[PDB]
Amino acid sequence: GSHMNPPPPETSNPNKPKRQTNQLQYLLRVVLKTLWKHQFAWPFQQPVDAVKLNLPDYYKIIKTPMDMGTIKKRLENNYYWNAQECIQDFNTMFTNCYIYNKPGDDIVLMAEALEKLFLQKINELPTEE
Ligand SMILES: Nc1cc(I)ccn1
Ligand SMILES: Nc1cc(I)ccn1
Repeated sequence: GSHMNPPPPETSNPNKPKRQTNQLQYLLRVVLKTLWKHQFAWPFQQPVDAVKLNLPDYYKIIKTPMDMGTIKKRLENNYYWNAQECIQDFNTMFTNCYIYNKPGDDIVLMAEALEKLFLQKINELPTEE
């Protein structure tokens, strides 16, 4: 990709301790699966390419970028220790959208639809065993 986009968030690091939990399995098999296939997922399936979108200020404003493509890699490549780390990544993705964009912009309506599904699924996050 372009030198004018930042490196994507970390998805590989052997020094970071890893664990499978039943909650992380739910986040991959239920939460990410549900959001990824949504009609409104596509803007969120990869990092924001600020060059291609002609948003040169995007990474001046958004200093903690996150997207579902990164989360999918982190879940599939066992990057997390716990569910809270992954829930935080989803919440960062939504708040980036809401901070950068005007309320009622199409992408905001798209993010809000995904966030409503997300909340319903996370309220049913299973008890950790
Ligand atoms: N190509 C695109 C377009 C949007 I809006 C968001 C992400 N990627
Ligand atoms: N100078 C710039 C930077 C970006 I990122 C996109 C367009 N023009």
